[PDB]
Amino acid sequence: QRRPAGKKIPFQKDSFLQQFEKLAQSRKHHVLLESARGGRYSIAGLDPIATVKGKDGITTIKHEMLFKEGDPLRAFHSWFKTLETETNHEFPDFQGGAIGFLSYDYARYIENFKMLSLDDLETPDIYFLVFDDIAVYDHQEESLWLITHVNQETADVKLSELEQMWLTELPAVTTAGSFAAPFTEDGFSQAVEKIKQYIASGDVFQVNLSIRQSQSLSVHPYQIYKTLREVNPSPYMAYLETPDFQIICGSPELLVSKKGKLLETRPIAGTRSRGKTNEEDEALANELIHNEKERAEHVMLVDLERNDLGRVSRYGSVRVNEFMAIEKYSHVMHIVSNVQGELQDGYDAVDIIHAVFPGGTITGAPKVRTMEIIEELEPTRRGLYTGSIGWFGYNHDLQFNIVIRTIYATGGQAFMQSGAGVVIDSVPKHEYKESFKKAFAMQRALELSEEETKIR
Ligand SMILES: N[C@@H](Cc1c[nH]c2ccccc12)C(=O)O
Ligand SMILES: [Mg+2]
Repeated sequence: QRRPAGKKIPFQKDSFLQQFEKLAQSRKHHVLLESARGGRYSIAGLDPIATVKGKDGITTIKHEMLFKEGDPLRAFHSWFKTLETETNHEFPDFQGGAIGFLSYDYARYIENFKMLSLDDLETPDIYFLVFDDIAVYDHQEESLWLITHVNQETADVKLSELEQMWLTELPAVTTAGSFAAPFTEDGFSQAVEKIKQYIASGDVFQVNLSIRQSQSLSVHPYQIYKTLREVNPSPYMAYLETPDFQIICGSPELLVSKKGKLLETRPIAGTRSRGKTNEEDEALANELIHNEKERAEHVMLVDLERNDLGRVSRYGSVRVNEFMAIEKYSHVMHIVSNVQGELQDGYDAVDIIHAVFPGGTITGAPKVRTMEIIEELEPTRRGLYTGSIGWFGYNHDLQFNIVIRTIYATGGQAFMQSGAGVVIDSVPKHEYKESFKKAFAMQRALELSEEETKIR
């Protein structure tokens, strides 16, 4: 009977993140999910027991090498189910399993897509590193959980080996691809005009339209991640490294979580610079909350999320338990809603993803038509952008973010993507400036990291 076994040790955040970095430089495949500013857990994935890669109807699991045709997440889950475990309520939400991503283009197994946009990045549709051995930092308790899988004798030997690896002193740290043209300002602006025609003709109400920027990669991706983490920390940050791509994720948005039968999504209405006093934050938050246009856009997407959770929840169980609540941390304020449902029996991880992915807040309403319009207008596949990073538990819990504020590093480039909610009265130029301003945190992280390596 497979089960997690765990030991909790006192540990400081700085020590965890510093020891992670030094252990990680010897692992060709690794991942960090970090609560940089407002979450509870940071999860270190150093030594995978398996890697799962799904692209264009083929999944490979290297555990041995298994492969299967079809829906990659369905293939993953039929293998992953064999390693399932019972929850140990003493351990963190993540107590072992798969960490990685669903590409936006996993949506091509959920709905019928045309093949119009260029796949120039070659992003996997799904990519998971699977862990029997993990380290989970609890920010609340200042403890490190060391977790391994057994079946009591071999348990504590494995846990004492993990404890030694995390406590042993280590020294201080020390192929050009061919890519398509992103949108021009004119290209973007004409696609805005096309969306407005589709809204006027009743096809859609709102569409997230996005633009990709790229620059030469001259610094190690983990250096870029440390800069983004210092300047724009968020609760759903992630660093993922493989030999062929690296992910630098600064996301503050949850797509979906499952804790037992409880399903949760948290759509963000908008984000704002904090003031200097609480009275100033109240007034600056109220300006977003009291905006009738913004409120109505948000009500539309909350309703979309309810109909999404509705597809796998017990009828009449879907509720909005928080509506345009204020989430403050570091220099930033989020206006955010919380939608909940009770998972109906028979529905699994794959059914939940098909219901909620990709998120309503980075597509539009209604979602299926909106994705057809996005695929028709955008010159490139989104790949990881507005996909989801997260974890599937052996115990059938899960937690996925939305990939925004993210650098995808491949083939000598750093790719940055951002968008804007196009509505019936959108001004093309204003929506183009909005999407360009949203890439500022990534542009700055890259610029700060490069200048940092010039210091001699
Ligand atoms: N913030 C999450 C953990 C986490 C960090 N980064 C993530 C990225 C994706 C999913 C989860 C996470 C928590 O405290 O529970
Ligand atoms: Mg707008």
